[PDB]
Amino acid sequence: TFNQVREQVMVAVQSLNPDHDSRVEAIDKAEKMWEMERKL
Amino acid sequence: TTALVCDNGSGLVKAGFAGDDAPRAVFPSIVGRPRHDSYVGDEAQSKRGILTLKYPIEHGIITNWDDMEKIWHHTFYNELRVAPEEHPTLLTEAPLNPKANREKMTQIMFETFNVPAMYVAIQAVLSLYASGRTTGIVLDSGDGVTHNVPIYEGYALPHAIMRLDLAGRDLTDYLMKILTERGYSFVTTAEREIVRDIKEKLCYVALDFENEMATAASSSSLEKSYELPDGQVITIGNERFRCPETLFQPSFIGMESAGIHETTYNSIMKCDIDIRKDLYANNVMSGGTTMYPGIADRMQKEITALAPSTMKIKIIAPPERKYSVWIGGSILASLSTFQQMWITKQEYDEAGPSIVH
Ligand SMILES: Nc1ncnc2c1ncn2[C@@H]1O[C@H](COP(=O)(O)OP(=O)(O)OP(=O)(O)O)[C@@H](O)[C@H]1O
Ligand SMILES: [Ca+2]
Repeated sequence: TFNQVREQVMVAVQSLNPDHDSRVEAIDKAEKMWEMERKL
Repeated sequence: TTALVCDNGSGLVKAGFAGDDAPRAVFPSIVGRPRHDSYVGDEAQSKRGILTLKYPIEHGIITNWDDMEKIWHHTFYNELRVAPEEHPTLLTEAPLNPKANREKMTQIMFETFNVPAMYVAIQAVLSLYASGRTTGIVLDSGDGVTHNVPIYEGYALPHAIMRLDLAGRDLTDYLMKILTERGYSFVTTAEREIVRDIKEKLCYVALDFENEMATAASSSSLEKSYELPDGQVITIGNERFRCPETLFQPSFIGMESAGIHETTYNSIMKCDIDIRKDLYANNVMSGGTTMYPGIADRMQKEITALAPSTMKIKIIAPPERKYSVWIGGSILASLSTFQQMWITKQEYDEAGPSIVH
């Protein structure tokens, strides 16, 4: 029953289409505000 | 209840929430501890004179299970600002991680932190999942170690896994070594963090090395000047690409080990001949050491040379590939099909740390 549940999770990542800029924009926003905690 | 995902790197710990497209907290995997209590991350490196620092993770493997316990403590309570008692956590392990470490990993999570449920996932595998795949070989090069991990239908092929003891530290160290003789003394731990910054902003890889070396020896079109805290601005010429060249030529720093383009080739050639084409056509790159501009097309050139001349060779290298391993974890945990793959605490008390395999 494990392999069954284990394939179901793989068809999910297989049927995934990565959105590279909703990522790269969320990366560049989080990076921007980390970089701001430099007051002194 | 939303989950937590924490990638434990040799150099930097990346952690956030399942569902987010980016990690929330990023800090060095460092624990400092005076003989009087004990500080984590950028706190610790701010005071190198009072403290003595120790990286609890060496080459992707956890070696210090007390300092690690406080890194995870610092992650939850300080950086993420969240009670781990009410959220499942997905941790990441290096490829070829001993079963001993895994059992310690779960033991600490449930007894020290009382996490309701958990799962460990191989770092390279999550990288592949991030690019929406279950088959393909992953070049995971980070701060401490570089791996070539062939993956097929979820599982990695351990016997085919190649590894190279060369990463961001070696590169930052060689950048110091080459800048030192052009005239410029970079030798102390303070001067290193700006050399590291030199590396991350002005370094690229060449497509043709000898050709680029000839271009620099004639003109300065590849010139780059820097600026040390202290107002000087500099010129770095061929150092820009001779630094990441060691990734393809370990010979530069006295290693007889093979370059990352050959270790990729070798790693595929040991896999089942069934799969080799799918590996060639799904070469995903992950980690922060892979963030040099032009490294995909250099890898593209070097693999097409080694591989069968007719073979399809595609090289995936997303712009977010620095946090690629984390995003894979963020994805996997949020997938509604995965919640039965969680290892609940109700089971750990019933079976023990041995349960996580
Ligand atoms: N644009 C960049 N160019 C080159 N190197 C970079 C860049 N950005 C970050 N790095 C370097 O990549 C390393 C950090 O990336 P990463 O998070 O993958 O390391 P890690 O996961 O902590 O270590 P490991 O993967 O070995 O366990 C550092 O050595 C960093 O200097
Ligand atoms: Ca890593």
